[PDB]
Amino acid sequence: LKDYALEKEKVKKFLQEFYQDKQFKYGNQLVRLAHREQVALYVDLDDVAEDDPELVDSICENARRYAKLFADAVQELLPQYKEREVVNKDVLDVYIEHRLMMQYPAELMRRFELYFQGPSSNKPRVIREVRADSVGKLVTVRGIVTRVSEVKPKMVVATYTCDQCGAETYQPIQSPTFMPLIMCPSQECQTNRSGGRLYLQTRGSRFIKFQEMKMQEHSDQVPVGNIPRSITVLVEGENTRIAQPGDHVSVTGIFLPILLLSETYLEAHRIVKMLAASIAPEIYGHEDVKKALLLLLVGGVRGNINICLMGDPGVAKSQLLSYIDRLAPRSQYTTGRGSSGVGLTAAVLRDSVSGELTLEGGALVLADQGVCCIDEFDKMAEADRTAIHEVMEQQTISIAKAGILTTLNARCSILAAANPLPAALLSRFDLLWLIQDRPDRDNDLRLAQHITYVHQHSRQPPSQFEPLDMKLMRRYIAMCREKQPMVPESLADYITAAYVEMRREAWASKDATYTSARTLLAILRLSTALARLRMVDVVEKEDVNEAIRLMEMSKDSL
Amino acid sequence: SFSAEDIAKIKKFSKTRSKDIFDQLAKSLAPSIHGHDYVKKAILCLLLGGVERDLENGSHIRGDINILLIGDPSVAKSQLLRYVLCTAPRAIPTTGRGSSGVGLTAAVTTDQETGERRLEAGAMVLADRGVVCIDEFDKMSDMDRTAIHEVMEQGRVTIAKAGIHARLNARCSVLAAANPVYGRYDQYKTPMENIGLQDSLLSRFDLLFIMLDQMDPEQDREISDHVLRMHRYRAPGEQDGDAMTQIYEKHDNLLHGTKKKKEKMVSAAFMKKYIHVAKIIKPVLTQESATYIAEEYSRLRSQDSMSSDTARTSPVTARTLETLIRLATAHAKARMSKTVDLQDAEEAVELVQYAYFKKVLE
DNA sequence: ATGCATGCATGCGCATGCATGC
DNA sequence: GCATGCATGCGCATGCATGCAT
Ligand SMILES: Nc1ncnc2c1ncn2[C@@H]1O[C@H](COP(=O)(O)OP(=O)(O)O)[C@@H](O)[C@H]1O
Ligand SMILES: Nc1ncnc2c1ncn2[C@@H]1O[C@H](COP(=O)(O)OP(=O)(O)O)[C@@H](O)[C@H]1O
Ligand SMILES: [Mg+2]
Ligand SMILES: [Mg+2]
Ligand SMILES: [Zn+2]
Repeated sequence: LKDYALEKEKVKKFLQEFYQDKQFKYGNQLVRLAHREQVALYVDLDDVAEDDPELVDSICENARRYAKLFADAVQELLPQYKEREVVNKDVLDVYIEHRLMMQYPAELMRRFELYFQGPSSNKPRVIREVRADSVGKLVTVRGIVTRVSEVKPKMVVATYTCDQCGAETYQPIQSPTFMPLIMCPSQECQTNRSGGRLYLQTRGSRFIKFQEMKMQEHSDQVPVGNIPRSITVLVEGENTRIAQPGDHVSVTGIFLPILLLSETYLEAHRIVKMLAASIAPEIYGHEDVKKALLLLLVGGVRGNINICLMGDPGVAKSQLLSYIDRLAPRSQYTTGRGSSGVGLTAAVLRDSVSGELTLEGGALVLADQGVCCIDEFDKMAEADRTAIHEVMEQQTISIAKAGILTTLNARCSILAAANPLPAALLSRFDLLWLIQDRPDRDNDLRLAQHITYVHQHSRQPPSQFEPLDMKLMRRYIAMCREKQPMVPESLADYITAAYVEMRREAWASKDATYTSARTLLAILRLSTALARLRMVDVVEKEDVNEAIRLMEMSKDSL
Repeated sequence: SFSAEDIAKIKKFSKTRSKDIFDQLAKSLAPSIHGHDYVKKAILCLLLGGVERDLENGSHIRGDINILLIGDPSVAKSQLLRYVLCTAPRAIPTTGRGSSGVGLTAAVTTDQETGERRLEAGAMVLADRGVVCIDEFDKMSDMDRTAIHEVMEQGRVTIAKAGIHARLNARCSVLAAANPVYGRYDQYKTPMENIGLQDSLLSRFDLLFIMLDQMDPEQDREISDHVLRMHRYRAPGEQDGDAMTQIYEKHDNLLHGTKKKKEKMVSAAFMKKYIHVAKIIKPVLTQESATYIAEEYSRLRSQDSMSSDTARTSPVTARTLETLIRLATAHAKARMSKTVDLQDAEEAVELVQYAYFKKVLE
């Protein structure tokens, strides 16, 4: 056992004597918190490591008590750093000022939240390995979010007004369900024995945002022959609206039970998210098949792009799709009928909190403003193909069935892989790439040497131009996507001609050709993407020439 | 479902036999089945397996092998499948129409108790790092083959139903047994007509074997001798007419024969222990074998102008090079070593030569 | 001390999705 | 190319058992 007063004093002096970062960060944070210019404060346990490390272990063992102690210490320290009144004060601030002008619960007057960030020395755990030994401790978990609930208010402190007196009664809430009061415990009513009845007030009461979310284990950490396990996380305060379904997240929190069996849950404190044509250096050749993927990732200025690759088996189309899925920030990958029907579009499901029905989207909905990858496209069902066509042409999905009447926005770019032409793919897709294989001794020897080098050294063969990591590519793409070039008026007189003659050539080759305004739109989109790659405000001729060359190369694949 | 002092026996046997280890293990695979040495070698390679490789970019390279056997009836294919089922630690039999795509692949069921959606594992999901045997493979529907394609390619299963989505590991190996479309293998017709399967499915398979019931009098005499010797056998310690660990097995007058006294078969338990120890080992490829394998792959691809009158059972793609490397790695695992040698690649090359080409009779 | 709301099957009615047979 | 057989989720009401808040 140990007295909490000494540790409270230690926390108070720590919050005031951490200049070793040169600006006094905590002084500024307290000033902003006192002037209502900041509503959240995070404490680093790595910062506490400079002080006595016993506090770190104590916090890791009894996190809630020390969180309350930190909150109390910050509340006591706030008056010292105050300099001025609130510039713009809201309804709650008006109530606080009026109450101070005229005991009150500490959380009622409090208007800030405190959270702990896990130490870097603390190794993250696994959802499967958190058990009774970790109950009440501070843990860090890495996982994937699958379900998120809507934001709703939750009571913190309830305020009651009496029928025959101006006294206000305050009731803290520490349970999922609470019993409202009836009689007035005020001293005036107690003396007079009037027996007045209390009435709840929504304005005086304090509310906080509340959210539910679910997390699952990564497929890498699953043991042999097992199935990933799920955990439930509660979100409150400013941490709300951070996590979204389909994201890989890391959450630091506390493991607590619910009432001799009990059910466990997690309370979140910190949630965090986890030439340039060098896509998949592991694959030899396909030099002209990689710039198209880069342009697809960059996108146009609707400016979406859809790409389909048809090829004989064994040319490794799937690896390119997997690399594209891994590289893109928001991406989804589909293999076939394992995610057909309900896997796409959306479905109606019960709520965890409200107890009513809400709509949860599929792969296409999750991939909104991202890139979707489809493998074995020819094997998909008719309904899925119609939905994909609707997404490609209209960018919205329309659902009208029993209990569902919705229009979902899906602004996603589709990359598809297929085996061996039907007119639908040519008329709908912007770019089709047909990959054919033929035996050549020199090319076979080169490919075999590259494959053997990859298998032996576990790394692609070195060359004059070294490739780049995924983080640098992502940052470069993010920087490139910022700008929006414009097509000059004069170049029209060029581009139109470049179109017309082309169609004339297509009219000469009556065997099998397809041209329309869609080809011109695709050329314009590719030219705009190429101009964006150069950060130029005005599209140049070289971008148009490169786009025309790429389109011709796509067309010349028989 | 390990001993202590058998490590000395394993070390002595390895350091003594070296090269003969693989031949002896292949020979003693199944005494009850006569002949089919290449099939036994391929089964031993499946038991040993390849090496899984993971790289910095997160790319995955398959390390499992797949073999498909096609032939006339009564050539002991189901017996081999049953023996593999008995010997393999995680072996699962799934016939053609016995299980559908929902049974082979994990599914999603909505729990009525809590309102949530849970995943129920399929047949292939349970058999992680194991063997799945499929008899009557021809009777299987196309959709099941499409579902199995993902597992055969990357050994993973992607599932998604609104509110839940997951990817499960399916790193397994497959044995398949199928019958010809005409019931019996027609000698005159090309293998493409007899097999009657799409090119992608055959390409995703690693090895194709064709077995024929040639009615040669000497072969028939030997087969009858072996079959009746096995049938006349009775276990020692059991009274006649009743109703119902050394490295080398004790010689038997009926199970082995008087002529076979010069050689001995390896015991089942010692074989299992040695297979496990070999599977533990992680070999490394050398530079000498890489150029040889590449040149032989180029020769195999250019053999289209040197095929003579013989036909090819399966198309030659980039996966054939990986199959060569995987078979070489398995043969290197067969004998406890550290590096890949020339004979190691030569054995795999011989296996590919035997498997890939067949003569056509007029 | 007593009557009632709830947990746990089970029938009812329905729509929806997957397979196939003419 | 489509209607139907065979699961399966959805939403609901109804009946049998029991456990205790007013
Ligand atoms: N150009 C290439 N360079 C390197 N490896 C290749 C190449 N083409 C094919 N491969 C190899 O062949 C295998 C093809 O398998 P997969 O990607 O499933 O083919 P597909 O995607 O066409 O079905 C891959 O594992 C890959 O390592
Ligand atoms: N080479 C052989 N040596 C010993 N027995 C054999 C051989 N070939 C066939 N047999 C016998 O004939 C039977 C063949 O049945 P089965 O293995 O079901 O044939 P398949 O698998 O080709 O349908 C087996 O019971 C086996 O005992
Ligand atoms: Mg593929
Ligand atoms: Mg059989
Ligand atoms: Zn009162």
